[PDB]
Amino acid sequence: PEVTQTPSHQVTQMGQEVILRCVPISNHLYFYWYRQILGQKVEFLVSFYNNEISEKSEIFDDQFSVERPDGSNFTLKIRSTKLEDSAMYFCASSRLAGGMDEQFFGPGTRLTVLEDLKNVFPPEVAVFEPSEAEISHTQKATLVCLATGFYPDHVELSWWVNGKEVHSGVCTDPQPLKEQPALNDSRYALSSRLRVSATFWQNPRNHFRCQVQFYGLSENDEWTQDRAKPVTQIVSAEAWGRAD
Amino acid sequence: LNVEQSPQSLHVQEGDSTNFTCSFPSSNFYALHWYRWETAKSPEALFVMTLNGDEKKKGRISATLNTKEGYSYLYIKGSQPEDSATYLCAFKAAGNKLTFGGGTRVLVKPNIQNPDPAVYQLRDSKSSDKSVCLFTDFDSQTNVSQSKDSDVYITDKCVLDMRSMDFKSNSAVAWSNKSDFACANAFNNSIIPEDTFFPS
Repeated sequence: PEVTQTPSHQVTQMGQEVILRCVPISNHLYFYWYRQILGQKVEFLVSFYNNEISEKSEIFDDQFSVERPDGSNFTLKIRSTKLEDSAMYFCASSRLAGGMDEQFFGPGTRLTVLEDLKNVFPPEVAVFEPSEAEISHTQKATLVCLATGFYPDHVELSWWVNGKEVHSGVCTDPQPLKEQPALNDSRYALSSRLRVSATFWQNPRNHFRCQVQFYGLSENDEWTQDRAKPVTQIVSAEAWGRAD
Repeated sequence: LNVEQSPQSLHVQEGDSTNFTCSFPSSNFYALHWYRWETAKSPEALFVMTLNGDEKKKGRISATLNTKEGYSYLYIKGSQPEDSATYLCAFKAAGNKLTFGGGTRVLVKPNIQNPDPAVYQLRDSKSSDKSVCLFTDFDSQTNVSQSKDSDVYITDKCVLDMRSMDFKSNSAVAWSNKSDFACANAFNNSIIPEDTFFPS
């Protein structure tokens, strides 16, 4: 059993209301919310038990509220987001609240609060095919995916081989790079590698794809610019294996 | 109020052991929790400690508790790739809330079998004239330095593991908008192996 939270990321404009959702471990009686602002400590927000709040910190002000709408879901509401609310929000649960009770953590929702949404852009995605030199030298074949020109910076890149997500032979940069470091709203670039055997790459019916889940605007977000509204979306690039 | 963790950052070679500490208040102590938080995963609960002088184990990971002096040691025996994480300690007093330390970030460098450092050029799968440079198959002694030039983009190294052959490799990618750029000079600002393969 595991605590679940969806989505992994959310982008909002400052002043807007956000609702963060959790699925505590089914037989647990105590539920919790913690957050971590980047480079700071994981901090307690609130604990909940038997349809009422149990304990709350100073951070859990007038803007925060918790809800237990049924026997399965647990929610944290931020009435009016601040720039300082950008953080990883974790939900946790424990069977009881004794000294020996473990607090099991969810994977978190990373919330990004923006002052303005005018600088939000999805990525361009390109797949780079394996070098013939590497194939002949090693009998291995590395594909490279490059996601570029996106803002904000918390995308989810994945590899799909023959329509199935793969994790074997993959490594993705843990952090994107700034295309223009000197600019505060700089677009970002992120790279990943997928390495397969030369024989696998040389099968012309093996299909490779790099997919990037971008987190952006929602239907509710207002959009008055000429360009396409930068909504949450998936951007992909593909390559088929090559005999020669 | 304050939970300290030190060293804040440690590098360890795969197969080697390491340890680090967490300090917390002795006044009103009820429990100590240790977690292993791997990149983009749920923080993993390792163990809860309540008894002074106790030692708990979860596989190759062990911890100790001194409630009087207010400290705990965390030990990693024969570090493995999955041990690369931020190790978080958290103190519970009478209340439900946990108070966290700032963590110890552990980087477990992979054992690279038969290093064959090379810099390859990869072309876009689409009809574009774009390309990337891939520095790969170097052992864990190599550090990938940043580009002195603003228009040259260089990623940090990441380790991949091909499970179809139990093979691990390091790599870093470089690309540049510059029309004159070349893969032979891309990683010039890094100390790369003498025998690095530059295909012709």
